[PDB]
Amino acid sequence: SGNWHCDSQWLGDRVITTSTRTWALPTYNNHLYKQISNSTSGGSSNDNAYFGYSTPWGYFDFNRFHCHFSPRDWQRLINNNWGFRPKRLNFKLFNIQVLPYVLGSAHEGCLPPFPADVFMIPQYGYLTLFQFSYEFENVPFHSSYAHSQSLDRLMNPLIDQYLYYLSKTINGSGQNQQTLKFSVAGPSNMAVQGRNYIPGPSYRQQRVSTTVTQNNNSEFAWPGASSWALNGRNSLMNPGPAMASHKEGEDRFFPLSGSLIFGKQGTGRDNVDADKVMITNEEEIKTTNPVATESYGQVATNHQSAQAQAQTGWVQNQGILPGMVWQDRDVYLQGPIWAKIPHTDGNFHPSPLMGGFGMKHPPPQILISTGQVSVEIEWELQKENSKRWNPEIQYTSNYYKSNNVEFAVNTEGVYSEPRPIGTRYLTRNL
Amino acid sequence: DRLMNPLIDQYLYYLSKTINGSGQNQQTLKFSVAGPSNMAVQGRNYIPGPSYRQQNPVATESYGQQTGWVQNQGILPGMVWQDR
Amino acid sequence: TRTWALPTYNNHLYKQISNSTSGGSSNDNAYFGYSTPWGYFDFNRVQVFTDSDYQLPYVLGSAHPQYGYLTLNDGSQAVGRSSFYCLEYFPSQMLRTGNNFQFSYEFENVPFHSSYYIPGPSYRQQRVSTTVTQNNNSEFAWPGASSWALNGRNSLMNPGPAMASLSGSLIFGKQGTGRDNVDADKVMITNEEEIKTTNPVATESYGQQTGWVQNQGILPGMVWQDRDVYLQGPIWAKIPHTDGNFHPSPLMGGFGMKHPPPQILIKNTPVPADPPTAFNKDKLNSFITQYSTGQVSV
Amino acid sequence: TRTWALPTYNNHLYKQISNSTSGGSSNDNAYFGYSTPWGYFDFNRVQVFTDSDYQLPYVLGSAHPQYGYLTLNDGSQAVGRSSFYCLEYFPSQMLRTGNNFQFSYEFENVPFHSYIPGPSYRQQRVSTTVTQNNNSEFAWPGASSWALNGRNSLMNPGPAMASLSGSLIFGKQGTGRDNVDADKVMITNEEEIKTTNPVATESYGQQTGWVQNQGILPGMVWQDRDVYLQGPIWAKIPHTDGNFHPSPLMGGFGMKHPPPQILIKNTPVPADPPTAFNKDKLNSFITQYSTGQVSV
Amino acid sequence: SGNWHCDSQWLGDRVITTSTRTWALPTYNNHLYKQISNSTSGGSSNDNAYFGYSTPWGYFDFNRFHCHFSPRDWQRLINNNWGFRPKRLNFKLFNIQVLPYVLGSAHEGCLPPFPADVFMIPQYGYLTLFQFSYEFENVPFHSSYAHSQSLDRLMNPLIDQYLYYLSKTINGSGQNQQTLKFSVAGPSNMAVQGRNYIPGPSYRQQRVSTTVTQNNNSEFAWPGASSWALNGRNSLMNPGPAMASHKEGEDRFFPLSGSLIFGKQGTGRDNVDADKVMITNEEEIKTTNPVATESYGQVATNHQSAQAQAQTGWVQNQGILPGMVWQDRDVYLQGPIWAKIPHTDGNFHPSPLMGGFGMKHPPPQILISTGQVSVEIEWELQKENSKRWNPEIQYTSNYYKSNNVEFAVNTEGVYSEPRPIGTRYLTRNL
Amino acid sequence: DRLMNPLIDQYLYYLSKTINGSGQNQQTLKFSVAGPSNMAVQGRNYIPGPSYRQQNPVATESYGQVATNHQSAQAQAQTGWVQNQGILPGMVWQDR
Amino acid sequence: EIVLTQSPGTLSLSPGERATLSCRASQSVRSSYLAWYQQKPGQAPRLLIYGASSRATDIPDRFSGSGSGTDFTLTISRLEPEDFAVYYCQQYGTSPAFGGGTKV
Amino acid sequence: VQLLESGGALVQPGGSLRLSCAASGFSFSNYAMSWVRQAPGKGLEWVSTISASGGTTYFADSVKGHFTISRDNSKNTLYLQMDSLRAEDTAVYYCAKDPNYYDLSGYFLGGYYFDYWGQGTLVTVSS
Repeated sequence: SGNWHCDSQWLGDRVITTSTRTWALPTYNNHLYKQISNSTSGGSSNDNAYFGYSTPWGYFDFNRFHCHFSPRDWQRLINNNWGFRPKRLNFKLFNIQVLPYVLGSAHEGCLPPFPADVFMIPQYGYLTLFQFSYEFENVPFHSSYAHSQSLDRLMNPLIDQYLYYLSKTINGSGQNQQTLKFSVAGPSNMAVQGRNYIPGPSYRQQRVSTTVTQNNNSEFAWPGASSWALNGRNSLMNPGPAMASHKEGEDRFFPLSGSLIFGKQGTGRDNVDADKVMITNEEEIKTTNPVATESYGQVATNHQSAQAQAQTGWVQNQGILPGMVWQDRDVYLQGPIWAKIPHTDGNFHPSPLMGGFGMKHPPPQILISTGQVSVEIEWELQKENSKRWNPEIQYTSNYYKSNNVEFAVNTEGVYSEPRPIGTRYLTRNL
Repeated sequence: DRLMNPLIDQYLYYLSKTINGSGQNQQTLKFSVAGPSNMAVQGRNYIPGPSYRQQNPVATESYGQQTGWVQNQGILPGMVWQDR
Repeated sequence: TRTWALPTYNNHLYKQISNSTSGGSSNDNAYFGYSTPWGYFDFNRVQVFTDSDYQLPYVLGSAHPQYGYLTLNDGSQAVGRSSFYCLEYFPSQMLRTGNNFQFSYEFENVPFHSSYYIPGPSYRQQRVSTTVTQNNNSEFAWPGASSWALNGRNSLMNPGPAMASLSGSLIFGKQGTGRDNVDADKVMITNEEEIKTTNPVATESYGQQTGWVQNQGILPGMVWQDRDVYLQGPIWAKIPHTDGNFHPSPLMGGFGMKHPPPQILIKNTPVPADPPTAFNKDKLNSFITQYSTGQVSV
Repeated sequence: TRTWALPTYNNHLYKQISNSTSGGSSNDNAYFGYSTPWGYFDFNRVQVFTDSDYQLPYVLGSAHPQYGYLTLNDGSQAVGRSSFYCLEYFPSQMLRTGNNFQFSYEFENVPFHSYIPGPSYRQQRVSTTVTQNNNSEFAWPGASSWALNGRNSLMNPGPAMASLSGSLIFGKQGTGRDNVDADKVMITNEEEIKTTNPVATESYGQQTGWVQNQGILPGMVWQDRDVYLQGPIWAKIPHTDGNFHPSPLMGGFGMKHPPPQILIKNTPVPADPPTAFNKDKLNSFITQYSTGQVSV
Repeated sequence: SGNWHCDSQWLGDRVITTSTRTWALPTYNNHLYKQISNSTSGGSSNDNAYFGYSTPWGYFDFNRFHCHFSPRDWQRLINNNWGFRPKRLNFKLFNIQVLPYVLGSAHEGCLPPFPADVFMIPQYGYLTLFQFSYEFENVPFHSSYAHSQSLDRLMNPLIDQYLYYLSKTINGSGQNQQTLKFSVAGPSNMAVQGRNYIPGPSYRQQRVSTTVTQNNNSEFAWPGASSWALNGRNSLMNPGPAMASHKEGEDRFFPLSGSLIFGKQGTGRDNVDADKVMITNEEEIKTTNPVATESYGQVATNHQSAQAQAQTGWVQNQGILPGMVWQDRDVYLQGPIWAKIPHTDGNFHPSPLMGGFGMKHPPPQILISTGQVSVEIEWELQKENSKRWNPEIQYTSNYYKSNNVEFAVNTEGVYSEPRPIGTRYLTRNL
Repeated sequence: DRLMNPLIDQYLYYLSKTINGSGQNQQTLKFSVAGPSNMAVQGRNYIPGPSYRQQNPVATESYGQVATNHQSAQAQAQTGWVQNQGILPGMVWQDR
Repeated sequence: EIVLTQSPGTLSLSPGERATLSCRASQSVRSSYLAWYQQKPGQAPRLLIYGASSRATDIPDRFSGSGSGTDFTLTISRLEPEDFAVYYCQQYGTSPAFGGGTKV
Repeated sequence: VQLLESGGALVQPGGSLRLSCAASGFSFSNYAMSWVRQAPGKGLEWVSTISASGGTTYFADSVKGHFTISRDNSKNTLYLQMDSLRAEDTAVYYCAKDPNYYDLSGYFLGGYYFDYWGQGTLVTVSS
């Protein structure tokens, strides 16, 4: 009743990707609906407290990127373009042989990345207190580029400002030495200059190093983690606001709950070693976003007087101020594409925290032996216009010999992706 | 925070263990799959609105979190809230 | 209208400038960048081209001549993501003595600057009195300063959020004022007090066992007023190109614009001296000394 | 017209293969590549698609079923340049027991198969009388070869010359596979062409010296190699900056766009899956094969 | 009388490159035509004997690639394309302020790589025994790709051939053990299979180790070089027929003359060390070409008999044989673009040996105080349709911090090109 | 082989000097610009046509030399005379 | 091979003084590149000079060296408490080799 | 750049062990890597060098035949195996880095000064 479509067309400013998979749908709960909560499983903490139902219905989830892109098509995308976003959607279900929106939570059960895999359908479920086509509502382009400037260095290095700053509050050593001295902000001191715009908000994380001897000898996974409390339940802050993962030059440190982590092929469920997982970093956004493990800045905590020194305090979390600018979180070959913006009277910058496109009307859920699925998304591209003289950083395969080819199959036929791949390589001016 | 599918695992991992056990020089990093068994540590795309404590988030509860408590929060990208 | 005098900068050479070139010694002030033979026109208070694609680094919003820019750095060094722009690689117009140049620009739509629910945001500043004795007798200029950290570097918060009256005010010089350590009567310290009704005082806590709120991000129900514009102050700014921003109006006052008036880049075309007459591979370092002047009406 | 029997290969799975998986071989014999579940139709002597863009590796001109391709190697290991092709990643037409599939192909123009003599690369002479041969193992040691990237490969059949390794050898019906005597195999000879071509085992020409090999010279005329009822028909021309006299050396018609490959496999139908969701791929399949009719 | 045009324009399958430079032309030979010969320079050797004239005229030369391509535009060309070639040429000479074809010998005097650099027009000469537009004649696309398959491995690894080969010539040890055995050619032994196409031509080179202590303690620069004698004079073979510089996985060795060697910025004219000059290795062509330093193969030298063993000699140089395929030499950002084909009765594969596009009607010589020059070439592109699943090898600039960003000015204002850059990154099947 | 401009240097280098000389264990690689001073060593795009020795290159002359071995510490670089040379890509020739 | 010999043995430093040192190498075929290292005990070494006359990246202007042929030198000025230590001259023209070292 | 050494343990004479240098903070495949030893009674001594691709490996005559150096680009680690150790092999073995970047365009010119130095593991051969 249908054909198999597995190719992509790169036409002008658009990409058309068409994936097709073989699936299997069992019967869940023996055709039954069943109430489920934690009290069945013992629910030791109120943080894990949940209530909901499980339905025999299945659903098809294509939401991750590597569903729609091959490792070469992903490279072809990220090296050549400053932005992309989905336009249209096509879903087909054929060769049959015998509501709460859950698609925005980065669940497993999506169509396999490698077309020769046959995937099993995830059972539908929710918690509480044939073909069709789709039209993506207009979203801003994802910014697949890294800034070639920093927010604080925007200035012209050769010229003084016409603003003044207070250089000296005293003449020197002694009693009654107070004075007011003002200097011109200029090239020699760039730290004190006045600036029009400031970096994005920060909500602090805790810093963990890949070298275990530098970490503290105590258990702080849950205790020392950032969180947001809702009605007596403490939700871990994951991944949280978009912030740089680490300062320049420190690659061994990462925010505790602040990064998106993936498993390598064949990685177990619980308590795997750090060599089994692929931690991701947001170092690209360091120019306009504060480091996740650093304070936003300092403030004055008092009034100074003849008897009182100037006192300061650290800002651990800073909300939005007028004038801030920030980068959203990067998208990865394995990451989510869209989310559904929670329906509410208000929201701010709905772009989702795990990355991708916030949509009030995302691709709808598909509720549903064996058969074939073929899903097709259309993509719109924003080309790279830059005048940069020297060559860019590109995503590349490695030249050297190896036992196995990366993003291919080994001797037993297992397909794996060696590392996470971001979209930000080309650069722009800040 | 409950918007998840209770039957399915995330493909995302969280740091579950910083030490093997009691002792000296026991540091380690162990990661586990965040999923239905522990729903507190899962990744989420949206967070509740701002709060300025009174003597959506609760009026008498801190917004969140060595750590220290957040007694007031301004707007952050990704928030959702209900009006009055 | 004015009359401009444009000299020949850096021997018609692009040159790498960095932190170590200026003497370095400080990490917060470290930088890496370039200086160009091209000059530019700034009214924001022979070859010519304007950047109408906004492809060059935009220096006209820093409240500052010779054109230079800064790029990414680690220490005084250069990470691979650092960009080098050669302004020769733009098309430009070449003007002999009788030739002229002009262009017209259309400002993108911005609201009128105002010249007249809970109060708006605050990020506190230190209170400094003009009377020297009223201030504490100790060096508190940097220790007591309001700063924001980026990539491990601490920049002063200046002028900062818009508030009514240390670093939270625009400071101008009086005619004939020195460049270093000038007294308090040689500089004009502006006051924003007109906005004191809707906005919190810069040196005061936003609000409140209770505890003090020394900075408050935006809340639903906040009204605020921006920073006033001055006859000696800035006009506009270029809104950085990012995924998101809030209230793009620049912190020094004026009209934030994502496509503001384009930079105007200019230089004197080099004229070489006598060639050696025996063929050489090298580039020509011998230039006939030259400079130009002319008229500009904005 | 024939009737085909196509089984499931590799259990619907792609297998990296190398000399090491084959026992390790030696240097000249090293290889790296992949084997595919797909089969193919080779007349050159259910899912289906033809590759008209020649985007897959072309195995049909090797004078050889299961499809698999070789890529670059340093050894039993792969280098960065080596590429991996998923045959599932083309669009293909899925035929049930009643569906039909057809495509038309237009051959590109090629020459009809038919001053000093042509080029030569000398071959060792072997007599069919074993007593005229030397009492030593000279099969490989005395064989004309060429080296590429450090690996030796026998020159076979080589440039066209008039009758060791320079002649096609066909097996008689039911011939034994290994170490079979001469009367078990059919050894062809090219001696028809001795008018325009030099003797394969003789020197080309000529104090003086014997010229063992001679490249192309202006003023040469030559005949290509003969074609057979058992021999191949066409061979693909490697896409390259340059080539000379592209006609293949085993005989037939060289083509830049030869007849396409036709790839076929049995669509995997899984066995009974588990009753709770398992994110792992399904390795349990119903044993299956298909059959049908071939016409060209 | 002219404006300043420098940019590039990427539209569809074509590229428009625009380069504008400043020139200075001194008066040469003082308005005279002087005779020059080896004897005027002393004429030390037979091979260097020459005779000809020198003319007062200067000429504009833009044969090298880096004239027309910025290092970013070159990266944008080589990573995204399988081929390119020029179409149309446009020249303008303005803002003036007061035959034998020599352009194809890789001479100096072309426009500077960096647009802010001013150059000296070279002096024309020859040896013996304002605006205009130009149209490039039809040439084949330069092949900017590396084969992902080797000439000998084109076979299907899973299936035997129906051809048979001679496995054993004796039964075992003893007297009168002669026999003739025939194994079938199979994947177990791939060396012996019959093949349709054979590797390209070879003219052998001497390999020099970059580690000097492994080299012979004697002067072999000239005495051990490959050469070709024309009319009694012996000319060095440089760079020669296109052959792989070294075998797979050998970085230390290079062919003596078999490469193009570029000097780094500021390199001395005579006796500079190995670190000073950049040597280029054509190892991407190993798949279809013999290694420059290895023999082509062996040939039988005699007729075996009862009392005579089969004997084989080495083939040092091989001509053309029917069934050969090969790759032409690669082109570089510092390399020449075209070369004029010598007007002759006949030639084989006219493509020049230093790389680039051989043309019978190349861009004509422009014979010619200071001024401006703007040259515009139209380039045609060939996109990749590759189905490769795993990502390609891309040209990338290294991310790690360095004193100077590559392909840019230093503190003293000198533009430099840090490494030779080939065109072959993307891959194809063989 | 004279198609060059005699007044200008090439941007290409050749290996001029392998050993310092007059000593034991003297070994180096020195590179010089290919230029008008030594014109035998310059890189050229076209080579002379084919030859078959008799008792365009001269008919009584060997086409050139090749390397017949691999040099090493214990092995001197050896050459051999090319008596006949078939076509190579890049050859030009005049007919009779 | 190549034998390297540090000419000065040792001397001890009180801050503020300065002195220079050198090494001679048998044969000294290639002189363009030689490297000087300075080692603090109980921890990995650190680079100083690279090439006959080129100063290192994180090293103060006062560190310098010169030489060609057999003789090479290390010429340092403004020499302060941190600098009393061993000096290693490496000739990497051939396979790498160190001198015995000079501990100033 | 972080170079880390593993496998340094006491070994009786005639017994071997395998050191490994796990590196990060640089590409690591584009740079040659060396081992250099310091005996407690002496200074620094160079042992062996391996190129970025692993094509070229050379040794000191002192360590010749007892030592072999290899690297695995995929795993970002540098290996030095010491076989049939003698008592004269006891030292801190430091993992050192080459300054020169390596591509398939270009060659290996040999060893140069040692850019960066890990924290050397200490092997003692005694009984």
